[PDB]
Amino acid sequence: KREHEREVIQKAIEENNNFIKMAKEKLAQKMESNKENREAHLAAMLERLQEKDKHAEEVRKNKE
Amino acid sequence: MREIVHIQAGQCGNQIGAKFWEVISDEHGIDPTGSYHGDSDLQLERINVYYNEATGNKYVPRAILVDLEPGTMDSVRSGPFGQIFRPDNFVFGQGNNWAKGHYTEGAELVDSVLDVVRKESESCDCLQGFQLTHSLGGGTGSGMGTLLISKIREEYPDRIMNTFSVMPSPKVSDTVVEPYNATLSVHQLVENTDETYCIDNEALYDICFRTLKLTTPTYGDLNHLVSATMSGVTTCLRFPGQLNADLRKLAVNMVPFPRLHFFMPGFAPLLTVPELTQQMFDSKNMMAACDPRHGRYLTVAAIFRGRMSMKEVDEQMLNVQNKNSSYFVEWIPNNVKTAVCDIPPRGLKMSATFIGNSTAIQELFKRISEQFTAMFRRKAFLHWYTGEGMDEMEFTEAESNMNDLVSEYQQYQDATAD
Amino acid sequence: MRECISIHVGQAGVQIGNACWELYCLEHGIQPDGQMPSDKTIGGGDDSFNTFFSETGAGKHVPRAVFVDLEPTVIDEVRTGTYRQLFHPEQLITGKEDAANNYARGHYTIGKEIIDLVLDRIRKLADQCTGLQGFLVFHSFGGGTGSGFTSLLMERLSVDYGKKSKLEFSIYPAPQVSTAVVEPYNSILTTHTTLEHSDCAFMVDNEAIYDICRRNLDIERPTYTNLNRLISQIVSSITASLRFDGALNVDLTEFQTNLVPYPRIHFPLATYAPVISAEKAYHEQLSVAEITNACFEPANQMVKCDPRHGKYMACCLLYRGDVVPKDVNAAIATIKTKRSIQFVDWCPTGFKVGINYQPPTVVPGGDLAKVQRAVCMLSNTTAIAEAWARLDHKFDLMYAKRAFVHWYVGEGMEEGEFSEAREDMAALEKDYEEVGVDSV
Ligand SMILES: Nc1nc2c(ncn2[C@@H]2O[C@H](COP(=O)(O)OP(=O)(O)OP(=O)(O)O)[C@@H](O)[C@H]2O)c(=O)[nH]1
Ligand SMILES: Nc1nc2c(ncn2[C@@H]2O[C@H](COP(=O)(O)OP(=O)(O)O)[C@@H](O)[C@H]2O)c(=O)[nH]1
Ligand SMILES: COc1ccc(N(C)c2nc(Cl)nc3sccc23)cc1
Ligand SMILES: [Ca+2]
Ligand SMILES: [Mg+2]
Repeated sequence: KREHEREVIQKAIEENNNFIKMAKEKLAQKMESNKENREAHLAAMLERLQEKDKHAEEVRKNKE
Repeated sequence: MREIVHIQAGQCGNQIGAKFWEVISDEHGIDPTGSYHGDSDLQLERINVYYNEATGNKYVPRAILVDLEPGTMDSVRSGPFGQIFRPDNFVFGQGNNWAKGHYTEGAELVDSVLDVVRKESESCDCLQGFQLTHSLGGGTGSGMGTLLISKIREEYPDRIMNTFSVMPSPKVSDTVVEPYNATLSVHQLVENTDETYCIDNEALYDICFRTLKLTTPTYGDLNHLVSATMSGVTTCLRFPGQLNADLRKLAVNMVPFPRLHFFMPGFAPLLTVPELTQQMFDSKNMMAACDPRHGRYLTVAAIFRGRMSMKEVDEQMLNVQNKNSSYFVEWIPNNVKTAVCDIPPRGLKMSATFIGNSTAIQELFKRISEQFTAMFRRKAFLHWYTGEGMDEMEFTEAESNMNDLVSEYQQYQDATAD
Repeated sequence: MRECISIHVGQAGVQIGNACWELYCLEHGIQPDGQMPSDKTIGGGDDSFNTFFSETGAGKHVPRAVFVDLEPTVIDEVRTGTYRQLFHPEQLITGKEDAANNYARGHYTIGKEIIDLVLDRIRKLADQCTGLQGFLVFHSFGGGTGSGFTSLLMERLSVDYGKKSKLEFSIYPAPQVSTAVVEPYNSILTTHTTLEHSDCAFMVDNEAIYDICRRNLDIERPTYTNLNRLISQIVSSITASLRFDGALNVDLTEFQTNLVPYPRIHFPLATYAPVISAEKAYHEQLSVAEITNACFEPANQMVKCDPRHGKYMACCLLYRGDVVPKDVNAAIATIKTKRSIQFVDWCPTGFKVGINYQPPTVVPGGDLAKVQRAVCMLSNTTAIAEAWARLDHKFDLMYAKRAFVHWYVGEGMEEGEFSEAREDMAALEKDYEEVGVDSV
């Protein structure tokens, strides 16, 4: 029975720790995934804007 | 403080810009010298949204004045309140051609404008974004305004870009190249603004002639409508109330899809609370010359200004939606929202301003598409644009994107919940 | 010991927090400067009110509270308001750019820039506690901060404070006073993300509170102040067993044991009585039998749903004022005969009763009559799932067209966070159905 008592309390510690680990890892992957996505969207906005600068150089060149 | 930076471009931009600053300065108790002489402190709670603070408790509008033709600011400085504007925020050149404003003359001047934009922006606690007044039918406000948007957006990709865009009508101006200039501006607005108020000269004329009985309406009479509307649609940005709004909250709640961001403003009266409500949804009170019963409302924002029973406004706004339920898309629950502010505009004891994202706006764009193709097949006046280096593909694409926007507005007019 | 730290998030949570702490100060005789002349224990003590207030050496009683908003406007009114001296400035935390009604900005874009500072401020409070029981989080479902920052915070609190108790007062959206068309999206996202991190959550439907002010207080068009004063009475009723002493006093965590049969089923329905105007309370005293009866009238619920067409898994009565067990037992006995109170087959039908003798307080200038006795019922009924159904429906109408989804995607979110959140809510509605089916 003593052996069983300290396995119960070890199990409680092990669940509580695993719950803390999973939460900590979950939001670390969530925040990292969120930064990549937002940066991909801002980078795409700039890539298209920077293309409008290229097209305006060409338009001035076609004038010559 | 959540600062808005105001930019006015071209002839039309600066005229309605000044009038906007005249009306809100008067509403906030700012005189032409920047001094506060007001009654309520609701006038100064959020005054920093639009005004900069200066020594001697001077309030200076956070405004940048731009035009490729000098003289237009001359009238501004000599106009009423012309000395309230910061003099370094005047930027001027020395021709009704979109390409020259966007690609040739406007490019020469655009950096000096951005320098002034930077100076005002860098002195902000937290920049909401920008607000541009311009016409779509001329050369500076249309071509250079849209270039300024592209360059500002490149440098501030995370701030809101908002414009008041004046649409050309053959009923006000005869310049034949307006449908070209307007279509080219719309091509930029669809891609690069978050919100655009369609201030339609055709609706402004039809209002002045038919409703106000002005047989020969001037730009003065047209722009009196424009300042009343601009005062209305900004009410919840400038005053404290139950819903404290900013440009991003306006965008998020009004724009269900990125490209469907062109708003029909309405104003009333052009009264009893049920009458205001009924008139505000009336096609004759719209500044966009579109019948709302020819389309569906994606979203609506309403501002009631003046002293009135807010219980009565709550019932009437619910009443109009129930009796007109078919004209509000069913797949956006609770898509009508109403705000109330106590200060009315000058001369009115109570007013209602209306901001609609309606698929009936396609009528506005269809009108210009027709005026555009009437010329484009004829290749008429194209040399004014190809001469500046433009290629035909651009004209086709701008036309083709504007035609896509109408289909999309038609796509959601037709969607259903089940 | 047994301290509780209150965390007030976004406009709704901050302003409701103002109403509650003002009420708490009135109930305990704490002045706007924090002085409490009846506390003879200067600088400390293990009194009941000490679960919610710490004491400084100079005799000031300071709320165990942190206020957080992603913009300064609302918390600036606390900093300049009638109770400014009550709070140490470090308890009032504000960013510069709010969430703009966008969960993604509250959870990710703006929220991540201030979460560490917030958790440090909470840590400074936990460290002043001899035995911390847990946290009470106040927030709206609908706002960008209340939804997005709250769920980011609840996630972080689970990491930093193990399985320490986390309780919520969550403001459910109503069209009468809502501020954004995207409130259904933010509600589902935050409900999904928080469900595993919250032990017990009291939903307050703004339409119910709004109807009660109109029907029972004759307020034509209720403001936030009208709603919050009534909401703070309900919050006061729930926390009163932690803040006051009593022989007949039953600890909230003893009610919690009965209210939560399965971790996910943790949303009690609160009903509060009597809500009556001064004009109508005059020469009309409501008995224990009358106020207990009012708890089974659906128009007095903090959430609109119909318990008569659902099943009970628990029923708790929290009384405050001039009440004795003899009257309560009499009232319950007649109610059980005359009312539709059906329990699921797997749970006992008794009613857990708690009585606190300190009678209810009213804020000067309010609309609520001061009364001799009041009651808050906390019941676990399957009917509360109707509130989830209404919201999940509103979410479905917009999400099928992907309306407004581009504002969340532009901040870094993915469509699968939407679908994942909606499925969890679907499973939650299914959970409430399963617990109400009879055993085999
Ligand atoms: N009962 C009550 N509800 C409120 C109050 N203030 C806001 N709400 C509710 O909160 C919802 C919107 O969430 P808010 O808390 O206002 O937004 P927020 O927390 O400031 O987050 P942001 O969107 O970033 O500003 C609305 O639907 C309101 O019904 C209040 O003072 N009392
Ligand atoms: N409604 C309105 N439209 C205007 C006003 N001024 C110009 N427009 C329109 O703008 C178009 C010409 O643009 P314009 O102002 O000349 O551009 P700019 O000369 O480059 O600044 C015409 O089609 C007019 O209809 C005005 O004050 N009110
Ligand atoms: C779609 O539902 C909506 C529409 C608009 C808003 N907000 C942020 C507003 N913003 C501004 Cl500037 N003015 C006004 S007037 C009434 C609302 C309102 C909120 C919800
Ligand atoms: Ca003490
Ligand atoms: Mg806010």
